[PDB]
Amino acid sequence: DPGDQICIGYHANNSTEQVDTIMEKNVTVTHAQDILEKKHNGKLCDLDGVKPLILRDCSVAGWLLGNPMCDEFINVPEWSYIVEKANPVNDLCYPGDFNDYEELKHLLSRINHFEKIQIIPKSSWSSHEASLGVSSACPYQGKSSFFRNVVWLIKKNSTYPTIKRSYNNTNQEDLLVLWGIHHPNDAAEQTKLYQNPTTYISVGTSTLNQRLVPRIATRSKVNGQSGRMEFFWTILKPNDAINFESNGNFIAPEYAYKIVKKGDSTIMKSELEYGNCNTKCQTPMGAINSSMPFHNIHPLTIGECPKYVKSNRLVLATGLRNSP
Amino acid sequence: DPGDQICIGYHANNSTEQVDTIMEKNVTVTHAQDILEKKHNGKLCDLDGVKPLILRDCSVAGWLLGNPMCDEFINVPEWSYIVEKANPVNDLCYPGDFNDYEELKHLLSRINHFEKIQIIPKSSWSSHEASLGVSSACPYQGKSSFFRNVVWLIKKNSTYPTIKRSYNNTNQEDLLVLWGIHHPNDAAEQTKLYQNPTTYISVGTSTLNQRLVPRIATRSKVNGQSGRMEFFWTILKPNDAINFESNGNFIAPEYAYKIVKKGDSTIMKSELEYGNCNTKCQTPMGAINSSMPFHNIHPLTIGECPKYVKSNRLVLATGLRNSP
Amino acid sequence: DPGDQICIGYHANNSTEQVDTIMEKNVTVTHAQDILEKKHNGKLCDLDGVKPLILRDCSVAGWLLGNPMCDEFINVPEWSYIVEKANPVNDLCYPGDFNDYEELKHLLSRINHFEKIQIIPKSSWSSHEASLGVSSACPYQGKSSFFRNVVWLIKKNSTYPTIKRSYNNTNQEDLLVLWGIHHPNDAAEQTKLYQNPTTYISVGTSTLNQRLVPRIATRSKVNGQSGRMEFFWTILKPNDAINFESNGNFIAPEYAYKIVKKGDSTIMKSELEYGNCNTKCQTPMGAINSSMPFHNIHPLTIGECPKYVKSNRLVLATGLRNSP
Amino acid sequence: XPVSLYEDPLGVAGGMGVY
Amino acid sequence: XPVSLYEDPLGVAGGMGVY
Amino acid sequence: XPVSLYEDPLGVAGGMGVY
Amino acid sequence: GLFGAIAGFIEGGWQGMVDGWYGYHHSNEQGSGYAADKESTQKAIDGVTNKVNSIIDKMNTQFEAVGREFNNLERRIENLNKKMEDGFLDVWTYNAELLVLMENERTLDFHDSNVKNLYDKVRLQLRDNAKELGNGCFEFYHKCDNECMESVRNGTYDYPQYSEEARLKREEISS
Amino acid sequence: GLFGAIAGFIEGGWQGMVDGWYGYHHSNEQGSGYAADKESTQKAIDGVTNKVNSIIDKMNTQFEAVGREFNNLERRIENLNKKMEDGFLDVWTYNAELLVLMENERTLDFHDSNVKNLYDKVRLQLRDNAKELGNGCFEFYHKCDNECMESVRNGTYDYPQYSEEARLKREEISS
Amino acid sequence: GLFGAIAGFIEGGWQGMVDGWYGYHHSNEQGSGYAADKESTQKAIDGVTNKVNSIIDKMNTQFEAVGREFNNLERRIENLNKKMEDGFLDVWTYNAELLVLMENERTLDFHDSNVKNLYDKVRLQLRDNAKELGNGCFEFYHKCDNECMESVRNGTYDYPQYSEEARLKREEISS
Ligand SMILES: *[C@@H]1O[C@H](CO)[C@@H](O)[C@H](O)[C@H]1NC(C)=O
Ligand SMILES: *[C@@H]1O[C@H](CO)[C@@H](O)[C@H](O)[C@H]1NC(C)=O
Ligand SMILES: *[C@@H]1O[C@H](CO)[C@@H](O)[C@H](O)[C@H]1NC(C)=O
Ligand SMILES: *[C@@H]1O[C@H](CO)[C@@H](O)[C@H](O)[C@H]1NC(C)=O
Ligand SMILES: *[C@@H]1O[C@H](CO)[C@@H](O)[C@H](O)[C@H]1NC(C)=O
Ligand SMILES: *[C@@H]1O[C@H](CO)[C@@H](O)[C@H](O)[C@H]1NC(C)=O
Ligand SMILES: *[C@@H]1O[C@H](CO)[C@@H](O)[C@H](O)[C@H]1NC(C)=O
Ligand SMILES: *[C@@H]1O[C@H](CO)[C@@H](O)[C@H](O)[C@H]1NC(C)=O
Ligand SMILES: *[C@@H]1O[C@H](CO)[C@@H](O)[C@H](O)[C@H]1NC(C)=O
Repeated sequence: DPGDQICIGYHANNSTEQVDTIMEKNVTVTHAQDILEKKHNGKLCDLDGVKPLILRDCSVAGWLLGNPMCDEFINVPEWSYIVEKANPVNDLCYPGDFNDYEELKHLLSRINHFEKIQIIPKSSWSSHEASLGVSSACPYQGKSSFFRNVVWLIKKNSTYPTIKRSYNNTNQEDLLVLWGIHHPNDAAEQTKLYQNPTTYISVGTSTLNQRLVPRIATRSKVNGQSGRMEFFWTILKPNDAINFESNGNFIAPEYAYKIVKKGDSTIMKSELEYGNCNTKCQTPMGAINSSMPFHNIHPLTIGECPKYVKSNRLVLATGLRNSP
Repeated sequence: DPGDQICIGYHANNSTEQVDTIMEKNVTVTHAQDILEKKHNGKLCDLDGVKPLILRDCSVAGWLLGNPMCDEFINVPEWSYIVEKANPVNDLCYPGDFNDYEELKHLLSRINHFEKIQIIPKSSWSSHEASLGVSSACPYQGKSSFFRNVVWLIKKNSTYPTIKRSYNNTNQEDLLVLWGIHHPNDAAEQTKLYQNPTTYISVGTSTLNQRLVPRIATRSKVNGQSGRMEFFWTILKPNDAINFESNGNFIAPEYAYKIVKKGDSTIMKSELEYGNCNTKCQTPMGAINSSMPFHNIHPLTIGECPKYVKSNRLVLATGLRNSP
Repeated sequence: DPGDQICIGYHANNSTEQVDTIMEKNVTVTHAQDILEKKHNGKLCDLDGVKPLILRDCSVAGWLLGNPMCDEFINVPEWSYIVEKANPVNDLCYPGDFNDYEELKHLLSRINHFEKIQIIPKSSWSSHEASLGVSSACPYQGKSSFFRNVVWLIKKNSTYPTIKRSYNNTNQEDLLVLWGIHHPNDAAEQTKLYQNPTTYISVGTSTLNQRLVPRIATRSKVNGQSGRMEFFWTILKPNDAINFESNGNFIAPEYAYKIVKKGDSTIMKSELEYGNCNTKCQTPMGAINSSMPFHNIHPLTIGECPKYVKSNRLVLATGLRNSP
Repeated sequence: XPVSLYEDPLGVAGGMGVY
Repeated sequence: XPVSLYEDPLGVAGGMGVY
Repeated sequence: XPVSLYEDPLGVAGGMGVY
Repeated sequence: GLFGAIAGFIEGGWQGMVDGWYGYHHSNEQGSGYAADKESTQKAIDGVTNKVNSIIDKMNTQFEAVGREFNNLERRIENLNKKMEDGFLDVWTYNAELLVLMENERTLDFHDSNVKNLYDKVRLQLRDNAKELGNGCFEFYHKCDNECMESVRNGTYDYPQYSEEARLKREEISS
Repeated sequence: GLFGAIAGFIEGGWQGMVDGWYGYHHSNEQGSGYAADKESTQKAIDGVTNKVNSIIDKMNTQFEAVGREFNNLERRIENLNKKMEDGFLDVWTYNAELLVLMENERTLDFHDSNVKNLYDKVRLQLRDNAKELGNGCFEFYHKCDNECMESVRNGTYDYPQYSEEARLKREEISS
Repeated sequence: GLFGAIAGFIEGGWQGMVDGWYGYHHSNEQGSGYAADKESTQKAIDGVTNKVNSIIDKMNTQFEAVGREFNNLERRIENLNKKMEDGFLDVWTYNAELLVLMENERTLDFHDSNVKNLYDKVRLQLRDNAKELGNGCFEFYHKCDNECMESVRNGTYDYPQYSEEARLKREEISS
């Protein structure tokens, strides 16, 4: 009659977790490991305690040039990343162009802190009117204004003497210098603002050899103006010196930027705003708080992040094929 | 004596199909699936009923500027893709340069239909000779000619008054405007054609601020000419306006292009010509008519195509190792 | 009592080779195959008998322009690859810029042999002083000098007549022509060197239509000089001709380069020097002498090389799991 | 012919059990 | 609870043999 | 030595059966 | 074969079993003939179909080349563009070819193991009521009508039914 | 199952064996109960843990996207940049998804073969001292106290100890 | 081991079998010694050689880096170029390392299954003419000269030749 028995078998449980294989989908297993992070907090937070630089409605150009509507960013502290909207409304209040703009923003994505210094004081213009260069395209508190960091110089007593100003970068750090040129509408306005009919702006450093010349043309009125302002920049190295010579149309430097902290940063394109939180990984859609090796939130992240993948599901089978 | 038997076995057949594995090549199987399309019809066909734009011996520049040898393309209908030969013979009949040409062709690869409109009528030049600008480098029916869509303006009665012409894009669509400048051989020809010795061409829109100046130089004769014609273009947005000012060397716009249909298109480099067929997938070597997931015809395709791979053979084993 | 026996078993040996698997690391096997080359000879050697071009302390610009400190490379023989240091000390002795420099070095990485020819002899300047253009920034044997392959032309008897010189490439090969322009410090030096106040340099070929104009500016002194020399180049095709017109600031061509051998080459960035050896595969850190399919030395190689990978170890298991 | 022993949408057993 | 039958740092057997 | 029991071009059995 | 069944202890295939990948050939004295096992063959067709669809689906996010044009002074970025496109093409060709190789190997082993599992199933069914001939066949220690043939083909074979007639002939053969 | 054990000749799993992936259920007349085999389950947990760490480690050199900006007349290189980044993202998504599919399949087969090896181990231990019921169970031809139960669970079962009592009952059943 | 032979029911390897990956060790009273199975070992060397050549061949279309140079105002495209090249290098390093891991695992399992198939082959040859000791050995129920040793090594063993002397000793052991 039936002898003793011993049977060999395997684990089953209440598990409903499903994994996929090449030959079979939706296979229930006793044990799985989800390895895909699908959740974020929907907020722009500090990165490891350092607060980002949220530019709100101002672009990078409006920030560094000093668009009057960007006074919130007159002297920003050290940041962890920069946030800029897709189409900021406060860009070039006076219409024009920003030469080599994208290369400058690339430079930006490796700087963590600027230190603004006055290299050419607006006071020191004795032979020119340094306080008339204002416009209604750049308004501030109901009265015409202009970019705070550059000086729109005007003739003084129907005279525009030949400016020859030099600045020698005596600091220890690289110095981001910005300047500009005016393109008026006609020779009338040209003489009205600068007296001299054919003008120029020579800029020189150890590697820069530039001579701008104003281009006059009738153009469409943007923000009221048909004239244009075209801005240029360079990185003046320590012990090097920049030289400006001009007889008109000069948008002189006043403040420049000392690059005092470098490191890994980014210009993140996001419509969100500061969310008063902290994270170790930030995306333009929200911060991530996860131990998982993967995520599917956004490809552009900063911090100690999971690796991004486009999948909606990524689950490893650890246990057995689970019996019903 | 021998009891009844039952044997367990497996399928064999007449199959000669071979698959490869890591450890063994050319393994015969009872059942395989070829997944690689290796055949095409050798013809350039319509894409889902829409006929392409075959430029034959004319380049993109000769088409849009109106090289007299390109009259077949004076008013092309909506297309599915564009076809251009590797080295078209009808390009710039009058030798010169096409500024930002490759960016313009990139723009092209997303447009399906132009609509040519006359924005500056060749009639309306009362103070200049608008019908003398012809050349033997651009011949048409045995008599000197020029690009049909731009006007080579000449002095009238030893006078070239300062043109100031503006066009305001009143349409709903973007407008591709083209214009140009003449570089003559010497100051002699300069005065002979335009009277004024130092000339210019200012162009202005809401974002464009251009001032061209003719460059005189002795050059090699290409297609008979040592002078050059340099062409420029822009996309004038709706409600925006373009302004031209010139005292010579102006190759004025006559016809511009209304971008009336956008979508996915391509400039395909092919030496074939129209083959009066239809397809759902086109390559520069022939159309593909296949259900297979892969093909090895050409990397550059358009339509609902298989995925391209460089392999000469791709066969999946579905059945068993087949017995001899 | 115990009948005869036969046992089925498998090989074991003295092997200590270890391989890794997904589920287990450091598994000892009886037989393995290392497939990763980790060793090099630390020398820059000939590539298949052809010696490279070691530029030592001279850059590509100093070589082709003829920086006096680069006389070792006045007429280099056919090479297999070029070697240039990260920051050569003999570059532009007279400070300035090299237009389209990186595109020219890209052209270089497909040329194996130049043949220098005199296209405009320094003798043939009868109306200009062709032997005064020297500088202390370009010294040679304790006396001021200049780039050997271009002529810095000076006024003769307070005169600078309008040069109009043409060279027609009569050879069978493409011809690399180089020339340049001077930017002085002030109008004083401008008249002192060239007499004429407003100068120009027109350059023309079948496709080139250039007109340079000197830019005057006060700049920082580099190697003693605040003036700059800006160099330009082009590839003159056979039967085509180049035309120069100038009234000052012209750095005229003397020697040009006949492209007589093309093929696969490279500009390798290396601090090593010639090691009097031969190899079939070269890296900027040393030559490789290997039959293995992989290596981890450097990504940038030339020759018949293994495939580069970033791993520190790559071992295939061929035999069994080895018993202790 | 017009019937098969198996559900074989892709034909991985091409012809086996079709009559 | 605070002890397990197995060394399971990643929890590939989640809960099996922990008491 | 100069002979082997096996066809082993790559030496995946390094030395096994060579005399 | 990884599992030693196909071209292993079963040396060849059956051209006569035409409506199945795996199956049986019986030979009692009612007669002899082939019969396909359709549950296992349909399970295998399911697996192979899902494998084909898996490969093809995983390959629909593969790189698509784009025509781009550059002028005489943009040779660096034209070369960059060409090497970008050729690199992605080489990557996806490697992916396709290697996936095909690996999954071909695994498919052949899958069929091998299916045969082996069928054989083991009926061997475990019959136990000592049959001698294991070593070539994929079982010699019955009793007599099996065409219906206990289907009973071993459908997994409902009663060992205690013929237990002691099989033990009859087992004791007989042992002397 | 590639090895025919899980959901094969062993048809289902044991909800009652709660502290092990594989193991035994004994039933002698001292009683019956479940006991997990912890050597095999811990070996399997080692393998699965190393597999998870292997996948995650191989994925830490994967491509990281970078924001880059271009102006209205740089549409060619902006398109090039976008397709470069999207191509690398598609490549690494393919890598992750496909590695997960393949290693899931191999993990399930790994558990299957672990069960099969356990069964074969105790079958080879017991030999003809037990009848093989064909469902994962062995019916002892002798009597097995709760301690020869642990003797077959720890691999130290003495066949010649009960050799001839098993041969007793084998000769008995044969008549 | 996936197949339970190597380091499974066969616990260790033979340092004494020096001219073969798999093989036999016989012990009749003419003597005892090792003999390699060269058909199986050569089949395995074929498989492993083709695998090595397969890996190396699939890797010859791998990405090759190219030196490219950029100036101070081309930092965007220089960064793009660097990330393109490093991305392709990371991709191909992943491919190589992962293919090596996977194929190493499959090679070890391949050797395991070769051993298992050899063992099963001679077990199916001998059937009840030998007792299965459970460690890779068979104890002959008759006497096997050094030539039926080669008869079991070359697959030509006649079961009905010693059928009833084996049945002699089987009936003897059963009492
Ligand atoms: C797997 O399950 C999901 C829902 O959980 C379903 O959407 C999907 O279609 C299923 N896959 C298959 C192959 O049935
Ligand atoms: C063009 O005309 C429209 C009238 O439809 C006007 O609104 C717009 O301001 C004009 N643009 C310019 C630049 O004059
Ligand atoms: C999220 O971060 C907070 C702060 O460090 C932490 O308390 C919390 O545990 C994290 N989330 C999870 C799920 O651990
Ligand atoms: C496989 O067969 C083809 C011809 O059908 C032959 O060219 C190739 O060399 C064969 N491969 C091997 C490894 O023999
Ligand atoms: C250059 O000289 C050749 C004579 O060999 C002539 O055919 C060609 O037209 C000349 N080119 C120019 C631009 O004068
Ligand atoms: C090719 O396309 C035509 C038109 O739709 C169709 O009739 C034909 O069946 C297609 N080719 C194949 C092989 O199906
Ligand atoms: C494998 O061995 C190396 C030293 O040979 C050691 O550094 C490494 O940590 C070992 N790996 C593991 C998983 O123990
Ligand atoms: C700038 O000033 C420093 C003094 O600290 C001097 O060494 C340097 O040469 C100056 N540079 C120029 C261009 O004058
Ligand atoms: C290295 O190259 C030399 C010269 O051809 C050759 O003699 C030597 O054998 C090579 N190294 C090895 C390890 O074979």
